[PDB]
Amino acid sequence: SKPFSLPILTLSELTNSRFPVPIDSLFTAQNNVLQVQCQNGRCTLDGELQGTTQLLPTGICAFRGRVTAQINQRDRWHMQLQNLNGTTYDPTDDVPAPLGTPDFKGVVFGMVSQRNVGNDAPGSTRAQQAWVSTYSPQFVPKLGSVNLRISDNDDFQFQPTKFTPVGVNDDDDGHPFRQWELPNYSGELTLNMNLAPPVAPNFPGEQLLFFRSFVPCSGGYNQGIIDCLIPQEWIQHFYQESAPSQSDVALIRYVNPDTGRTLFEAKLHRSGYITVAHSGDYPLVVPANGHFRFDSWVNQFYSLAPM
Amino acid sequence: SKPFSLPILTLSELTNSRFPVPIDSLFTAQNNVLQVQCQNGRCTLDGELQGTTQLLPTGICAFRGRVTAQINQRDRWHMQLQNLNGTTYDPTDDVPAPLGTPDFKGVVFGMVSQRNVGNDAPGSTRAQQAWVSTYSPQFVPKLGSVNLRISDNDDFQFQPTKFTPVGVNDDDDGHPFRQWELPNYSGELTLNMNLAPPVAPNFPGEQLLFFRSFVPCSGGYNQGIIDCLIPQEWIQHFYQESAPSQSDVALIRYVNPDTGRTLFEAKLHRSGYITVAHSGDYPLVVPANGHFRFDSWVNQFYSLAPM
Amino acid sequence: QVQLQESGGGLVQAGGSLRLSCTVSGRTDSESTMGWFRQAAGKGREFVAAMNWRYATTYHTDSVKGRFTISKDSAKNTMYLQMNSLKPEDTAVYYCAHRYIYGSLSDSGSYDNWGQGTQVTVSS
Amino acid sequence: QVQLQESGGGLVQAGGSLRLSCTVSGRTDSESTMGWFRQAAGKGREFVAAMNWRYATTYHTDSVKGRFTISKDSAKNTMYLQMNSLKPEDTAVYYCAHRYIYGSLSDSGSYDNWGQGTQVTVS
Repeated sequence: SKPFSLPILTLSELTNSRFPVPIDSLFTAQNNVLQVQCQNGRCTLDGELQGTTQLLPTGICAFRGRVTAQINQRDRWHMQLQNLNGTTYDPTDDVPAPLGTPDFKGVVFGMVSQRNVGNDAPGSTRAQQAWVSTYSPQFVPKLGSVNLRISDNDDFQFQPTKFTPVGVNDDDDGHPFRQWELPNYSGELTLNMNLAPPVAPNFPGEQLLFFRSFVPCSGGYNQGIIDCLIPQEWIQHFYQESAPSQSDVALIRYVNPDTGRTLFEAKLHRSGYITVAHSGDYPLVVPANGHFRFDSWVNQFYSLAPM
Repeated sequence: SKPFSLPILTLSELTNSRFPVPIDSLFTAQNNVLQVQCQNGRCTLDGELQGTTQLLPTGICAFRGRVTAQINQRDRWHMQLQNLNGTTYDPTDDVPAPLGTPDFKGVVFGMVSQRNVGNDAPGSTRAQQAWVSTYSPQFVPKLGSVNLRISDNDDFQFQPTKFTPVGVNDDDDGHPFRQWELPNYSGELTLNMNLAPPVAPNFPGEQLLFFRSFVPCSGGYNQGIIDCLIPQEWIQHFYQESAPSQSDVALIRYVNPDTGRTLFEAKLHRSGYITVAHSGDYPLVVPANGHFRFDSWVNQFYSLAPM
Repeated sequence: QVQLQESGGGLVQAGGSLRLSCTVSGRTDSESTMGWFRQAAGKGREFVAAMNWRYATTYHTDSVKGRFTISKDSAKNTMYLQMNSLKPEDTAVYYCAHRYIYGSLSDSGSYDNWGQGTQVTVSS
Repeated sequence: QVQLQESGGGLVQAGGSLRLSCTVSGRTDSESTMGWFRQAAGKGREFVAAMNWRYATTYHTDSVKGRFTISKDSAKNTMYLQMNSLKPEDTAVYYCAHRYIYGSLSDSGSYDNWGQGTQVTVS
């Protein structure tokens, strides 16, 4: 059948699949209590998107729709959501939330923009800084709406609106930025459904390997770390290719094209995440031109060379 | 043994290659004296990026560097530019400007963000709305810097800075948004060099075909039209495949995958643009699931079926 | 902080003309930006035009660009809106606004200070 | 409009404590946000801590989170900054600021009004 493959891309040629920024580095994490269950950046090796994952790098943590009402609370502006491609969002579809929805606890700062339609100054526009807190009790993207904190309540209308993210931050002391804690997609006291499954190493001495970005923050010292299991370009490539997976684990080798040598090897699991044989937190030291290349399908008995 | 091919992607699955937003529609333009010489979104069919074109959708109209000084002018804050991947920018490289630089006259609004390094509060961050006018006399990206208009002169430091674009507008009455007028990459009274070449129809009855987006604007009625010659995913695909061009013209067909039928055909020229047989401005009426499919290499005399 | 005050509104007939005035007092600088806005009953506040206070550089929206002209008095601390070829759809409370941010003159946002507005009523 | 004035700074030895005070007056509503900043000689203004005036919800940056505590005496109209385990790096002029926007408490920007500042020198 069609052979499986990776796109040939250096790290600075990769886009984070959980926030619309480039990858900065590879990082391997010590095993711990976290049950990694991100919903953006999820795609099997045979090309099945999962979670809230869609194809467009610009759709990640973006919202599209219509502002339809306001409330007298912090999260003032009620934004009825559409799908990012403009279609009507169906709250009964088997997804956790609209595709592109942020998959972490925290505040996402960026800008809202509007372009009127209809009878009231059609085609008139505006834009301003805004903030969306995935802690907000009005953050109910699964039900079809989120509420925006904006910076200028008097230059804003009940009109088609888009949110463009720029960075993240802790919200306050009691509500920190937790990249591995999912938001309550349906609001407070409700539980999530249709989730892509948790991810964990399952072989002695293996650790998850992440594509890491340091995304912008808006005050204080948060490093803005967002880790994705596979980068957006891999997801896009697997979707195009739809190559049948010949086993549960694709062996992949990080290679220096200038020398032709392999730097280290890793397990790329059929559900779309990577493990490496290493113990301890470690920012990987690798050359700038390095890239993964697909080697072969291996069985469960395969032991990774230590990295 | 890599054959030439297009990725399989609907319009709403395509990213504009001249502004970080999805494609909204396909548009064919009446033949003007218009010089189309855009510098983002330029790539030959065999995978040669040209102009200011880079691979990441998040890098389009983005800047990265360090703010080093302020001046007592409109464009106050001097931003010394790095390449978007962090490497030092080389003003003698054979490119018109750093890759990603905006390629139009207008104002680009967005947000600047900072993260200190060194001895002064390392790790502290901040972010705010900013504007970069490509009419500015201090818009000299080829030379290594642009100056920023920002919104809060007191919460800004001489620290590593990134610019995230959000939308565009006219700057003022005398300096409108003109997507087909290149900025002076080297400043006033200096001419551009290292440009991707201009494109235009070169066959009777043929017109350019654009992937069009309506990007956000910040006030007034500007429609926010940015047309690109090929979408960013085609560029990323051609770069991966680097299939040699067997002739100067690729015959491509727009197909409805549900019905298997061809909706219309077009010429995909070697330098990375599309013509169709049509007279008049026409936003194309096509089904939402449509996509192009490479059909064959044709020669110079090939006459397109009218569209 | 700037103190603003509009005047010149009234009940005119469609086809006529009107010049609104907006007085400016208080601290103003090189980036000071002066804008005109309008709001009809039950509608959103529409950005009309804006001008850099010091250099009188202007921006007008495409919706009014032919008929409405923002401008600055040659000596007084006063900005004007010349309004020609008035139509019933121009009926609204017209406001003037100030902003210490240059931004872009096309940007409708970040306006801090506002007058109380002056009513313009056009009728056929 | 909101008017602010800091107090309580001075010369102190490394290890001691201070309690800065920031009195507030003027129109203040539900989303009014009050923050502390500091600027050492020749360096950039550093965001330190912020609170929501109404509910006293707080954000502290990680460089001070163990040692400094923002708080509000709601009886009076006075914000505070409890500065413990002072080190020479804490030397700076401390400012308080008001912002009509909620934003996020972690957001260092869009602060409109400012007090004149009090000097804090750690020896």
